[PDB]
Amino acid sequence: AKGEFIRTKPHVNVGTIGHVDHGKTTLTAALTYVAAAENPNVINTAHVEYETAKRHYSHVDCPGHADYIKNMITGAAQMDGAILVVSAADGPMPQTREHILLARQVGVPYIVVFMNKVDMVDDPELLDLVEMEVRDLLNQYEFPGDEVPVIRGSALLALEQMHRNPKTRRGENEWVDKIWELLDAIDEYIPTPVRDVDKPFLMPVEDVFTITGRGTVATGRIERGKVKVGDEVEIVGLAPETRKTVVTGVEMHRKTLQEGIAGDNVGVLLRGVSREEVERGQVLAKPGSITPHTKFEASVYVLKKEEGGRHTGFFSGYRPQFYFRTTDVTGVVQLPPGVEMVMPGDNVTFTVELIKPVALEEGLRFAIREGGRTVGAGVVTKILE
Amino acid sequence: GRYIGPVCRLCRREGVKLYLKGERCYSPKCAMERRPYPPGQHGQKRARRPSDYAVRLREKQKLRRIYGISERQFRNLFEEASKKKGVTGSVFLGLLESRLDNVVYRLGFAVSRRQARQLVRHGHITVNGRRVDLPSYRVRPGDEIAVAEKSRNLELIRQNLEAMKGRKVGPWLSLDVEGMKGKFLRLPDREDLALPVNEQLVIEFYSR
Amino acid sequence: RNLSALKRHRQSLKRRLRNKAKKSAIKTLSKKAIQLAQEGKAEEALKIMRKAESLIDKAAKGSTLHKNAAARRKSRLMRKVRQLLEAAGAPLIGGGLSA
Amino acid sequence: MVKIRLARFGSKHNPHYRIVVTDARRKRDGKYIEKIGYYDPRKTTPDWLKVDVERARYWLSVGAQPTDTARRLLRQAGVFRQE
Amino acid sequence: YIPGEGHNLQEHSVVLIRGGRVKDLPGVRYHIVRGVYDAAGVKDRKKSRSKYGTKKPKEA
RNA sequence: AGGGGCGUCGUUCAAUUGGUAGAGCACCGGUCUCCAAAACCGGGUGUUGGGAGUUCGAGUCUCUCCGCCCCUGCCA
RNA sequence: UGGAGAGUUUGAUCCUGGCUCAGGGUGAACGCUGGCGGCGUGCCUAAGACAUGCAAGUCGUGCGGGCCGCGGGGUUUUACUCCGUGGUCAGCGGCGGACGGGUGAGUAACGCGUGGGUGACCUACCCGGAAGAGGGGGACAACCCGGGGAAACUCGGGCUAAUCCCCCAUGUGGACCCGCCCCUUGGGGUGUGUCCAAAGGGCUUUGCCCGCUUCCGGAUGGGCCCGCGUCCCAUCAGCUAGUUGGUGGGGUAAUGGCCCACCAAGGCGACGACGGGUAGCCGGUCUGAGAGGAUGGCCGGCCACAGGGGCACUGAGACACGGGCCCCACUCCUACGGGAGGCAGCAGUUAGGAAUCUUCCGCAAUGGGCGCAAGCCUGACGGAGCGACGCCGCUUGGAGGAAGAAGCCCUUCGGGGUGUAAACUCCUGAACCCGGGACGAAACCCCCGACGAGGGGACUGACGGUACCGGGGUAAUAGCGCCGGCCAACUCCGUGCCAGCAGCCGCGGUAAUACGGAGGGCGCGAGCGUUACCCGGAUUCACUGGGCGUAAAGGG
Ligand SMILES: C/C=C\C=C\[C@@H]1O[C@](O)([C@H](CC)C(=O)NC/C=C/C=C(\C)[C@@H](OC)[C@@H](C)[C@@H]2O[C@H](/C=C/C=C/C=C(\C)C(=O)c3c(O)cc[nH]c3=O)[C@H](O)[C@@H]2O)[C@H](O)[C@H](O)C1(C)C
Ligand SMILES: Nc1nc2c(ncn2[C@@H]2O[C@H](COP(=O)(O)OP(=O)(O)O)[C@@H](O)[C@H]2O)c(=O)[nH]1
Ligand SMILES: [Zn+2]
Repeated sequence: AKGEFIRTKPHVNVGTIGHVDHGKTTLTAALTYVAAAENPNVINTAHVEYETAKRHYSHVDCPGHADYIKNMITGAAQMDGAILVVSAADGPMPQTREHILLARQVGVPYIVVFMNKVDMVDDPELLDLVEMEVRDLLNQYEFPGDEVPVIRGSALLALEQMHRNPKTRRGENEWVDKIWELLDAIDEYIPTPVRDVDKPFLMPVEDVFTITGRGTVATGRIERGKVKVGDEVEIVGLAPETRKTVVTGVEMHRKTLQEGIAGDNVGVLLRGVSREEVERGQVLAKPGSITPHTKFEASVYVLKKEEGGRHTGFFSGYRPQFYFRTTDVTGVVQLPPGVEMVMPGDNVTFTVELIKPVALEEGLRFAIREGGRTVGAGVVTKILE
Repeated sequence: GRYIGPVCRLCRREGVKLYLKGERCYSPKCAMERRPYPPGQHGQKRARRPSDYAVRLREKQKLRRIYGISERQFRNLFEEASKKKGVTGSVFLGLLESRLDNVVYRLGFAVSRRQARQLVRHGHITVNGRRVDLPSYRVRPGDEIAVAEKSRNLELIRQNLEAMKGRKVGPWLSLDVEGMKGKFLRLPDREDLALPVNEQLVIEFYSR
Repeated sequence: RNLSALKRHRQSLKRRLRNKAKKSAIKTLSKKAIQLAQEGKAEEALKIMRKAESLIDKAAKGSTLHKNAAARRKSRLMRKVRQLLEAAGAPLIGGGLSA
Repeated sequence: MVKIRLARFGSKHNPHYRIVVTDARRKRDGKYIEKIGYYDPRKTTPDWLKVDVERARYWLSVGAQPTDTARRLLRQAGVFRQE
Repeated sequence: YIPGEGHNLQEHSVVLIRGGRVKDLPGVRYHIVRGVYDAAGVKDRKKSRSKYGTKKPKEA
């Protein structure tokens, strides 16, 4: 009454971006209900899976829209690629622009644009004016815009056919065939990164559930190494002192997994751990590895106006919000003697006094935001405290 | 665990020069030999008349530091001494002596008590054949204490077994300097044990 | 989901029915007999009563009247009858009762 | 019915039984009717087993089914041996 | 009562009470354990720490 | 995780006329005193919750954080 | 074989008297700190609610079949599938699911403790003795077929087997009525009448093994009754109608108003009735010189309970934890007419809480149920896991080594202390690496002897490649409390009735062994402190062992 889970194809995390009211949140409930015909057993971000015939997928569909930045910004990192959704009717709007910029701020290599809402206002230029301004803004943002697998089709329609009867093979609807175009032109172009199973386990915590009868489960994509039932771990970051327990369950998309490794959004059931004892931001690492820290230094690079950043500079005693992993903390800033007035465009090395103990570590990278705008990036140097 | 730290410090504080080092703390500098006055930034001033308490505490810490024992261990022995028929003063000392790390010392083998422990604890010692690594082991009447085989060659067992040339043991313990044995003939006695300690004063410490 | 204790219940009902019936009988016969013991039917009284006394020890054979719960039912019968006949009757047919 | 089994005494990894005439239904280490001996499975002691003569035989002469591994000891103590 | 010198307890902090009155405060009949919940330890406290919360500082 | 509120000397309360921050106690020094109280002299003692944003300047108008109250969120 | 006191009312005293402290203890919790092992021990709160899995089954030597693999085709083929056949799925029949395991809600009561009574009774399987096991009939499942249903299941028709059911007989005997004798509450004998038994199954077959029937007795386990003992409030004083007794019935294994008719008016209470509160009781446990006081967690005995409540059925036994019915509350499924379900079983979740564990390994051992047996089932149990929660053992090094480094802190500028401590020098070698490696296990069983006694043989170990043993082998953890007095341990700075301490007395208002830090010391040590609660001290409810002229206390 659980259903096991075996691996055969290489795993890969994805997600969908775009503008609120366009397509994304709907083509996801389209791509999933499609690869469920020729494959057995298939406000808040819903992580829904769908497997093809070449690779296993995760897919993080962020609700999008403003206000939901902090919740969007997270999953952005967890994905190897993003399906930039654009509507035929409208076009490149603030969200479609905002999501792409933030899509760059948070790593994320390669982009696969999909033209949805095609089944609206037929126009020679329209369908070929959108495919233009896309690469115009994508490249205005240093993306491979001039060589991005842009597909075309209507999701709203493509799905209504599958709801009549589950099974609907290749090109038997023409519309549910354009879903096989992007779903095909996706396992292509966007490759697979280096998943090192050699580094001491460590996975950030996104959401934390309390699965009845079993205990507290901490979801999140593993960042390195591996974990199976019986392995001890540590809850580093936030809370009085770093907890230590044992993993007694590892599952891949509600179906019993065996051994998770870097690259899979796998949920882990932690041995006797109240649900208040675990929260966002914390990391599950191999015992002894990594520790909780407040003060640190970093080769922070303060952006400039022409790239969204500030344009007035801050002083020693500035309180911005840093995003190390799936979280966001705030901190005071007191840099070395002099070196005052760190206006836009600097590689200064100041010191931060976060109010919440986060899993720091020399080498680990972060970012800075303040006033709803990426003020800068960086990477920890010498961990003071 | 059994203290471990500046020991001639006690040699002093108790005012009755102790033998926790065996050699030096037996030579012209047991520390006492240069400072018969308690340690500390003070240790040498108008010692206020000791309270009836102080007196008994000190007369107890003395007798216990002599054996290195811990308070838990020490107090247990005392309690055991009581319930047993016969003067608790004697008996206590008796049992206190039947200790192994002690009978190791009360027979040569080790220069000190703190040494006689690391000895038994490291195997080197032996009872009726089979060996023991537990100090707390209480030797009975009729049990010889031999050294180990892999021991009779070590640098230490040498010198220690050397001084045994001539020197004698209490009327309650025999010894074969070569056969490295020695039988626990009988439980010692208040007398035999010429210890700088008034037991009845300690017996009284464990009252109120 | 379930157990073979059920077997034990099915039987439960059967046996229940079995002596549930044997009892009704003895009760009916016992009453019918005494109901004559005062009418004077001394002859057919000791006749029925002699029969009742049968099903009694009879049921006693199994788990019906378990034990001497029968012996009691009996004495209360051939005592209720006897003490009804001497109300002008004299023991005709030599039934259970003995003079 | 009334049996003649073993009741476990002695702490962990130090089993020491008590040969007793308990009641079939009792708990292994519950109230027994009458102890008639003990048994040491590690033999640690030149008396690893001892049993009451006239007694064992008594309870047998009144229907007391001895356990198998129990009977083994009754015998090893020569209870049935009629000479 | 709130021990040590200097606390971080505001109108909605959650503390963990224990027995112990304070002879001068007519109403105070309990003490607030330190280093448990909303109540932090005592800063710098190097002396009696077991009491007052504050963890053993590494001489560093 | 997402809505909405409150937060100003140490405190209880103002400036909804955007023009450095205003009142009573509380308290602080000066005189008296061993030290206080009282008495007479004289005092604004301010993380406008934080930090940034517009502005010639913001308690006020924009954000983003902090703590708290509240209303919904939340089974690998 | 056993008894310690101190601080605090005064300017001072003696007395009275309260408060407080030093001791011991705990299913503990909180703080700081934390290395190993052994034996213990771990929801004290919501008797709150619970996903999932497992906790009770077994017998073909009781019986008939379905079905599959197969002697070899029954007839001659694949016809009657007969039979041989070890299995397997239910069914029928039997024994066990009433014990083992959990909890303490309820209960102040013959519940428990203790000693007794039963001429007022029961007891499956187990022992010993007595006599039997002769005839016959019959049904309902399974199966076949028809039917309704979402499901859970259910209905009709018809086969058939038994150790299932029923009738007659034999009556060793037993039951019952009346009589008699003995005896004395209903027990024992006897006579007439009446009524009552039973099953065959397997072999190695006129005999054994396992059953069956009736009776007497032994065992063990129980029911009922009785004397004495069992908390607080009397600001609770009167209580009672099935009430108290009787006669006759019903009822039960059996006494009894247990229940019911009818008759009588009783029964109970300051020796505390009734009522309210609280509570499971005991062996024991902690404390105490003792007498006492407190307590009832783990272990053992008894009782009560099984979501809340009522009730029967089956049965030797239950008004039944993992059986049944019904009402209610909650969970779940539903094709909305009806369905399934109860962790106070073992693990685990959640809620509440200051707080209490792994969804483990094994039936090897012990014990249990069923079996001729093999053997099967067994979250009882034997073990492992997590938590210093407790106790016990062990470690963090032993020996050297300066009129005594540095740093730090004092200083009457000589010096003193931390300090033999270190550094440093020999040194044994926690760990760990390598090899070896258990006891717990000897019978059921096989064989000679008769499956008797006795003799011999074989399989079997979860914990474990763990304990332990040999060899190799690195110096390798320290903290916490406290230093006015009680009470072991003193000095500098800061501070200035502030900040703070505080068990009691009381410390802080500019020289503070009492605050904070520092150095120094004392206590104990993988621990050390704190809070909570019990006993002690408290002869401060005084039996042991006090008091009342004026301290509280003589009643007008
Ligand atoms: C930023 C939020 C969270 C970041 C989290 C972490 O970031 C990271 O630390 C990351 C590591 C590099 C990081 O530090 N990110 C932190 C930052 C990284 C920044 C990198 C790279 C850049 O280079 C300067 C890069 C985008 C660069 O900018 C250019 C953009 C120009 C934009 C002009 C704006 C235009 C027209 C505009 O209309 C516009 C707008 O849309 C919004 C606001 N206002 C505007 O005016 C161009 O597109 C280039 O490509 C890791 O990825 C971590 O793993 C992480 C994901 C947890
Ligand atoms: N006209 C049209 N509407 C569509 C299409 N796809 C989705 N929609 C509808 O647009 C509305 C918002 O779609 P949704 O996917 O939730 O937008 P997102 O959440 O911003 O991606 C819903 O009614 C969708 O069904 C399309 O292809 N054409
Ligand atoms: Zn010395």
